[PDB]
Amino acid sequence: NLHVFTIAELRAVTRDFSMTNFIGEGGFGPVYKGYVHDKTKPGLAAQTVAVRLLDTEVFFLGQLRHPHLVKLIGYCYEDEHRLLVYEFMTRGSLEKHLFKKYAASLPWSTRLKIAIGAAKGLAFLHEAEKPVIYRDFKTSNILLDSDYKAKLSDFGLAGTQGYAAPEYIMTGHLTAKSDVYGYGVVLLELLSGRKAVDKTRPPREQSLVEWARPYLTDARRLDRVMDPSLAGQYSTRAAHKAAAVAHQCVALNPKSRPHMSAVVDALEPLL
Ligand SMILES: Nc1ncnc2c1ncn2[C@@H]1O[C@H](COP(=O)(O)OP(=O)(O)OP(=O)(O)O)[C@@H](O)[C@H]1O
Ligand SMILES: C[C@@H](O)CC[C@@H](C)O
Repeated sequence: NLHVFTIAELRAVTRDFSMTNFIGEGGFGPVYKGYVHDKTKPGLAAQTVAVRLLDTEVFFLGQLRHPHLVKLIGYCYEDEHRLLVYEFMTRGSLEKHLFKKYAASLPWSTRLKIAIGAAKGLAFLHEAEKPVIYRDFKTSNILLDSDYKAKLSDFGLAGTQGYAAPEYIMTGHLTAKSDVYGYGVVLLELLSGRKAVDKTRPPREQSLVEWARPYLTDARRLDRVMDPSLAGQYSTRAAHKAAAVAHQCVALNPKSRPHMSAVVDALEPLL
């Protein structure tokens, strides 16, 4: 289900790629904010979009449709340019909200909903006809809509930050379990409110994974890891189960890490 756009249409959509509509340029290329009006494409509702200038694969991407995957609306191939048109995620990436000092906009139930939605999207990608695996799955791959519903971005386009599973750093072999490790790191970020690696913290606290691991089996000392801004919003039972899910996902042994569908099944009851 993909619309084909010309560059002329995308100039209308992005106000000729105006400097004001540029929102950033990561590893996969620049992204511009835009708008499709009701008349822009037959059968396409008016909406805000994100246009990536990428730096037959698109037909497969168009099949990866799921409530927790950012929708690919269409594409444009012209004069050696390859552009992708996605639904615009109104609240942007999870790290903008989570790495705030307090992250008071993300109460416990919202963080659980984000964790569950991201797990559902990753399980869908891993269970696809051709398994879709990230090279660098991290917090910024989770984008948020106006309801803080989580949807995964940059799927199918493919360790200093701390999201790379240790065996992947050493070998570079892409496996679904490497994504599960990164998911576990993000879950620890959601539980703790802390970035995965923060060199300004004391040496033993720099790595969120290395520092939190001994505490994830200690229910009476789990409060040291939990975000202080969440105090009073969670039961110890729910916090310890979520911590145990994260603990399993960041297991040094990849065979210990769960399938993402099992992560969904373990986290959904906490809501
Ligand atoms: N569909 C979308 N809706 C809203 N914002 C988006 C969308 N896709 C990308 N963005 C935002 O556009 C900016 C550039 O995205 P990009 O993915 O290139 O950079 P990044 O995610 O910060 O870096 P990297 O992907 O290399 O880790 C980021 O702020 C990103 O969150
Ligand atoms: C703009 C009109 O010529 C249609 C463009 C196709 C490629 O969708």
